[PDB]
Amino acid sequence: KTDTSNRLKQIMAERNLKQVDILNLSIPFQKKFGIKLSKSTLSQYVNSVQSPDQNRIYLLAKTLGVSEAWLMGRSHHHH
DNA sequence: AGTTCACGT
DNA sequence: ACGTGAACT
Repeated sequence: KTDTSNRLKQIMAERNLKQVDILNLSIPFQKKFGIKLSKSTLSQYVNSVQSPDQNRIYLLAKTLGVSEAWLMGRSHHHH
């Protein structure tokens, strides 16, 4: 339903990462930027229950090595 | 490991 | 409307 949900699922499929896998990779970035992230929050992202806010869109962009705009976009193409 | 929801913001 | 942990499967 949401763009973020489709962008996360795309990364999960391409890099064979589970939710817990992406969650663990964000941990060093969480302590660094002071932006916490629980597993229930990530779960709602993937399932279009809720969209990430300003701080967590940045957090996930750094973790997955993608741009904030791509993570918020409809586009399928990396850059 | 992943999901739902009352609650605080 | 957003994140979170309790409680859940």
